[PDB]
Amino acid sequence: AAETFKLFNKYRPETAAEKKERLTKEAAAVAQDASPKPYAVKYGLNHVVALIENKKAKLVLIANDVDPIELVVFLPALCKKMGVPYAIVKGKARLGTLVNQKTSAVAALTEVRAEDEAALAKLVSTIDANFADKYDEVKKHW
Amino acid sequence: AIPRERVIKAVNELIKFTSKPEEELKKDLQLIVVNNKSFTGTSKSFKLKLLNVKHSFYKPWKEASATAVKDFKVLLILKDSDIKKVSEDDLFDQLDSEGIKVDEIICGKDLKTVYKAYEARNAFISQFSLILADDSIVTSLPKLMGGKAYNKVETTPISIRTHANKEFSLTTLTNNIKKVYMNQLPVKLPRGTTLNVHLGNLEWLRPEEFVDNVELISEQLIKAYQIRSIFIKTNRSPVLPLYYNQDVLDELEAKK
Amino acid sequence: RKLTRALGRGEVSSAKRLEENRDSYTLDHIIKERYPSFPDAIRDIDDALNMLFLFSNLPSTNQVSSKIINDAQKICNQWLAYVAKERLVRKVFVSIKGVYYQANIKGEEVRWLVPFKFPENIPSDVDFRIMLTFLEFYSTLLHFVLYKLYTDSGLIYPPKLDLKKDKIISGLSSYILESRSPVASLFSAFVFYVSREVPIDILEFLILSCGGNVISEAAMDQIDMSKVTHQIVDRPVLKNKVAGRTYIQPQWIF
Amino acid sequence: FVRAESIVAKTLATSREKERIKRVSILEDKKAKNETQHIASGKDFILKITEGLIREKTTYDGKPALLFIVRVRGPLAVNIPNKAFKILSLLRLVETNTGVFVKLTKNVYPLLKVIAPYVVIGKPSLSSIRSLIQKRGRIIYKGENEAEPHEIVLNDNNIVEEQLGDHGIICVEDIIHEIATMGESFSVCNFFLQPFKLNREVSGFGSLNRLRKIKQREAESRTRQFSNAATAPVIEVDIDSLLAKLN
Amino acid sequence: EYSGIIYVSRLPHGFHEKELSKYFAQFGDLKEVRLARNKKTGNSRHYGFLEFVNKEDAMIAQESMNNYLLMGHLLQVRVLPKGAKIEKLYKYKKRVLVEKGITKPVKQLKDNMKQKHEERIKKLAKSGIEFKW
RNA sequence: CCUUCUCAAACAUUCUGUUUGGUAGUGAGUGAUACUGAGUUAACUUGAAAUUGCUUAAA
Repeated sequence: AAETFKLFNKYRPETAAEKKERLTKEAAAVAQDASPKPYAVKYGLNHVVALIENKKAKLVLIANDVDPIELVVFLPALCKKMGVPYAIVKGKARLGTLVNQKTSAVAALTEVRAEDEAALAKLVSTIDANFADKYDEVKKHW
Repeated sequence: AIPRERVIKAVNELIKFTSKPEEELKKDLQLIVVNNKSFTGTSKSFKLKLLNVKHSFYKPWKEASATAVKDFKVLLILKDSDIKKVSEDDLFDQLDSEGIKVDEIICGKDLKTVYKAYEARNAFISQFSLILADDSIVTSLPKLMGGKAYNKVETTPISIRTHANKEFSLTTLTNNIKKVYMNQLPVKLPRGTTLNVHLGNLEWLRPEEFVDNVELISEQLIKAYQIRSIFIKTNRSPVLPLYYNQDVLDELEAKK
Repeated sequence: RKLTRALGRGEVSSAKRLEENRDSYTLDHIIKERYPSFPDAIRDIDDALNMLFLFSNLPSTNQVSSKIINDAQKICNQWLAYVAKERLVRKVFVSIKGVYYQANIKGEEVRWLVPFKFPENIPSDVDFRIMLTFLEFYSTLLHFVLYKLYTDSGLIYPPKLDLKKDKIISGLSSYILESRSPVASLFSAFVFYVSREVPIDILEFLILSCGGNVISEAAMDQIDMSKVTHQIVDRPVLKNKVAGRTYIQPQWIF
Repeated sequence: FVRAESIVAKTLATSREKERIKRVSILEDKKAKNETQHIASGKDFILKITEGLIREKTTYDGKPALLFIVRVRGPLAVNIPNKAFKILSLLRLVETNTGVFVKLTKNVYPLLKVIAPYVVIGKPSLSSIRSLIQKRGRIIYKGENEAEPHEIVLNDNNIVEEQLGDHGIICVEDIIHEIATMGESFSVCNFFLQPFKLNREVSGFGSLNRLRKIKQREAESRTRQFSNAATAPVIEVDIDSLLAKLN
Repeated sequence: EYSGIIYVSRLPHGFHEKELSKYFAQFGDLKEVRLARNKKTGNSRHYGFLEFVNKEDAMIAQESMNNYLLMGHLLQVRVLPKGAKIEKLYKYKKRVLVEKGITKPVKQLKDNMKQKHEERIKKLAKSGIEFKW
């Protein structure tokens, strides 16, 4: 979990003050090119469900504490049916810190920088070894 | 020194061997040069010696690679503080005429982040065939580039000059790059009795210039390196005995 | 609380923005309420001066900040500069616990103590928070009084400091005042030469207040002695004499 | 509990520091032997870094210079090598937030090279020297009726005479003059004076002081430079500004 | 069943015998810590073996460190069965070359060089090349 | 859970040349062809792969 959050905190999205600065530069260049392609985590629930169903998501993080739980109880099954790597983590508050909110139901990486593709792949393999093979038997039992 | 008669008969013999009734690999000409006391000593040296040669084999390399799938390209590693001043467009303007093409302009920060993984770094480093690096950064490269890059004499970088006096200069950079490409040839100096010079391929270039190249290489190396034995060789080929000295072996026991 | 939230969430940029976009309290309205009369402010200026001079001499600890000490030193230097410029030092009394000065500030006799420049061992067994609170109030009152006196006397407040002279010798001589009897007329055209061991700050303040100019041997160590009229020097047995100079001791000036 | 990542990071950092000190030791051995056959470069560089940041690279004149050296904690996960540890102990700068005055000669340049990651080097102004002596000056003093001595402040001037009277040093201002002018008996007075214990730039762990510590670390990363090349210029900064902050 | 010996693989740089022993001591007493190393230039081969007094301590260490992510390496730890302990993997330094005595004098080595030239002379024709001298 | 030897000297001034010096690398493995069991010599596969040749960065 510490490794996953250390990865995601490099892709924490734009804050309002930073958006004002970037719109300032675009206005200078307005009168594609003005700003570079952004990289950030995706965090809305409907947005991430859409990304999963389009298989655009490379890794999904799901808060374990969602009330009502019916909002995320289908996400692991959806991610399995779609082949998207997923991980259940402790804290909607911790997920929300990643996206400048108080809480966040989910977070996701779809695109990563070149210097982080390898770290993302190793994180996925680590979660597979520690979380998929470890909990596969027990998550199906009452 | 070495008369041209020996060289031309050697070339005829080599073509006879290479016409035997893959191909490019076995067609490469290696000039084994054997030294009495090695070439550097007890301390290693990854510095690539550049030798002034009339005929540049890199343009034949470009042509043969265009005909083949080898995909000749030139890498230009520079300083982190001058990669911003260097522009691909200025490079194309200043090097299009003289037949020089620099593919990608990479940085130490790129070797530290973008390719800080053995697979990606090896792919990137093995794709290129000629490397030119600022002599400021060549000292720091062996940690950034790794050992797999410096292992083969093709991939190890070449120290080039890019600054004029105390500051970077585009004219200095382009002049040094052109001079390196069309005026010099790379070798290494092992901690061993022998080395070889990669003249190129028999398919690429003509014997009329191979003779000049081998003669100049032999004389340039023997002038300073106290060379005793020099062998022309091809891949899967016998050693072609060319030069033989009976002088330097006396100091072997003096050192002993 | 909000800065704690920003730091605990990891948004250092928003933490910096919050810190920048804040303002501390002021005490000027309190100064006006407490002392409606400038004579009353001058009346109570004495303990303010005493505490400011006490704090300027302390080293920085885990409690007292270098910022606080430097502000106090600046206020003390400005007060001394004004007093020396307008020549209103009337009495000086050197004791073991430093030096007492008595000045005629707008018809009020103002007396204060300046400790000698030595590394006092701070006890820390007394409450520093209360002393810092009093120091804050006294600094506010002294800023008010200094601005008033500077403007009335015709100077500009705050005076611009000279960085080269601050580098040479930190203290009274750095602050330079630009405009727009018999004590004040004493020592007209007298060049004193202060050797190393004489307390340069004490001597220079007293001389500038009572007329006359100073040449410090300590102040030349960074890198003349021809127009010097007096020389002050403390030694058991001094070296050879100029025989064209005059020799005195600090108690002579006092 | 001790974590594997902490162990490994310490090992790697310490090995790199050992390598840097080794290459510096070899380079200075060759330079002292005065052989330029196989050398990166054969002279001593000083980098003045002042205020972004403007840098000046200059060649050491060789004339002795009064330097002020303030100990700061080095990079994390680096356990100090024995050579640097011995040099710092000889300079009695073992713990952080201390400072000493040092003579700068060609015999002292390589020592600064070896101890560079743990110290901040500057040339103090006379105001800084005077403030240090007049605010934080402590000595070890022994009494006639006291079996064991104890450290005192520099309050009394008669102690200066009674201890260092044969060198002509009579008072604290004499000590200050000897240091500032870099004259004789400077070493004796420096030995007499204890290392100056400075105060931490930021202390406390409230939200405000944590933000101050973050800003301070940012500025330190801006100013201090860690290089592992043997041809490393000795880095000197605004020690006067640092001392106005720490004193 | 299971023994008290552990095989560790996918080690990063800077995880040597001493570092492995220091880290795994806080799990329990150790009897042998050994690491694979390269001969020519002393470098770790990123695997090693450890021996525990208590086989349960060994199993606990394996469960703790089985799939630990450690600075980009997904460590692997396996408890070995009975027997098959550590037998090799001596800590090798960086070897430095050492000169060997040339008993053959100048005359003998020059005669050897002559004979090597003679071997080239009688080998080229059988190889299938024709060239002067 | 650190983060990598980012240029020096002289000679010449020709908006620049010459010389010289500075570079000890993840591991494992395939492989040819020779040079003197130690030092050398073309290409090749790979997830960062792998079973035994100082203390205010504290609490």
